[PDB]
Amino acid sequence: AWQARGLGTARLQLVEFSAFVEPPDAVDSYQRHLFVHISQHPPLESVDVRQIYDKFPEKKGGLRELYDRGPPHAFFLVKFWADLNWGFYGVSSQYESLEHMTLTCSSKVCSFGKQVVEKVETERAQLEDGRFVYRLLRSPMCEYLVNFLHKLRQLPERYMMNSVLENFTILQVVTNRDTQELLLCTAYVFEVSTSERGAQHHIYRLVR
Ligand SMILES: CNC(=O)Cc1cccc(CNC(=O)c2cc(/C=C/[C@H]3CC[C@H](C(F)(F)F)CC3)c(OC)cn2)c1
Repeated sequence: AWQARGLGTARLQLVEFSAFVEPPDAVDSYQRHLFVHISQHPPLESVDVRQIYDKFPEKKGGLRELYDRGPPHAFFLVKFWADLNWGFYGVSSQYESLEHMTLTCSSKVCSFGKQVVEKVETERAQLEDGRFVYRLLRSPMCEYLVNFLHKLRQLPERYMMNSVLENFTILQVVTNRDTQELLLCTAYVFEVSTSERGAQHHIYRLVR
């Protein structure tokens, strides 16, 4: 009954995340394709964290050791169906909270469980309508993922894409920079959506 209904905690909720591409045409007439997209403008299903330990690093900065530090209720699994049917490649995250903090946002890209690239932004808060807003908008997508996307896109069969994406994950950890306590940890596993449907997501709580 205290279990989350969306991707967030009482201390920090995710408002919106999107990874996208804007073609060069967008200047003449703006358009943008969304690979994956969560919008959050009944309890959530659950998943046993151990079942995914192997899909992420297993030493310092790994899922097993992060979950043991807790708090447990901060851990979610996002299952994406990516829309690979479609420039500037970018990503945008927006969070909210009732407390003024300075967040440190780490995004680990992982292949066969081994960290491959990592990014660590830092977002100070901006109070707006009584609640603090954290905006990491239009951040450039990392060069590894943009290449991955163009390579992934050319595989002749969708089941080959999903074969590759079985071994590709991303891990995000948002922590209070000043106190080191963790606020929200999201694990992302990927599938490619069929050509006819657009991106969708299924969010789960990570339990033990
Ligand atoms: C600044 N340039 C650098 O090189 C430094 C750097 C390193 C790592 C990550 C970033 C930016 N962060 C994302 O790019 C990012 C990307 C994603 C997801 C990207 C796509 C990748 C393709 C897949 C698909 F192939 F499955 F379609 C769909 C998701 C994400 O997700 C939480 C979270 N973050 C930047």
